[PDB]
Amino acid sequence: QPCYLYVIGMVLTTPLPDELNFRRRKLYPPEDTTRCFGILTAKPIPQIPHFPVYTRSGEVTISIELAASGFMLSLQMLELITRLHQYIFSHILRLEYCVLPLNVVNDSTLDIDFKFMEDIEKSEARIGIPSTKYTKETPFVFKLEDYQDAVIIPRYRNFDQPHRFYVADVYTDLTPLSKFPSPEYETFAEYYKTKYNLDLTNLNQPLLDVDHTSSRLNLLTPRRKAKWESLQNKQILVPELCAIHPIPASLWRKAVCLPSILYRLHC
RNA sequence: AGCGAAUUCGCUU
RNA sequence: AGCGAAUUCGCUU
Repeated sequence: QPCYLYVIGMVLTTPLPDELNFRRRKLYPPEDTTRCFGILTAKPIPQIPHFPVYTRSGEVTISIELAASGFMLSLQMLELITRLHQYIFSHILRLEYCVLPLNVVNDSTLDIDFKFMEDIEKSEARIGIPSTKYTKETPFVFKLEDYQDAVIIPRYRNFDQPHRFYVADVYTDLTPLSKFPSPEYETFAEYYKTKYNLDLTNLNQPLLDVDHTSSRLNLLTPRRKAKWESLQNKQILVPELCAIHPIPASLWRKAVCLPSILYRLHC
């Protein structure tokens, strides 16, 4: 049975106006990164008019366009794709035919990003992963490029249901020795040692300002829980204590649009 | 919001 | 005890 491949085109057609950017966020147009999402089906999708999803960066115009048709894929590849589909929905969005990542081939043309899919699996299988065994002899090294397009997860808590953040900002003028915002501790270093028995090997590293990855399911329409949402983004994280998720933030922002997009496609 | 914990209250004739 | 409902409190830096 032959396959159809669609590109979910995303373009930030109306960026958020400054007078609505209350949380003072940087705006990330999807068209600035080549990697994106696509749909693999066994039957065609009828022509569907361009429509808006309303995201944190503003209004993004969605278009479904055919990339490829009449090809076959091996059992193995179909299996892999099926796994990543499920991964995207269960593990990234946490929800309850195939969505898959596209990218440009070395030459403008979008195709199935197999290498990325294999990288995710490798990461998940704990294959090809750098050390997190930091000591005085082999200390944590902060690399600014690894915290550009990053989603991060504090390792040291919530083993069951890890919370996820975009790096909102890198505070180059803070370090683990900076003063802690709560009186009961003098520094970040003291906090994590006291609260979690975590040692730090790099005391000059920047700290991170975060912004929680959303959960807002329906983006087809525009715009206790008050105390939390407040405090939530006031958190400041230490790089050495946080994992970088194998999914880049650029793609994560596109992924949270999927449920609205698939909802619209089912009509 | 979520996960915990306590307190008060409502239902059976 | 079970099922509801409200009130107070605790956790993330």
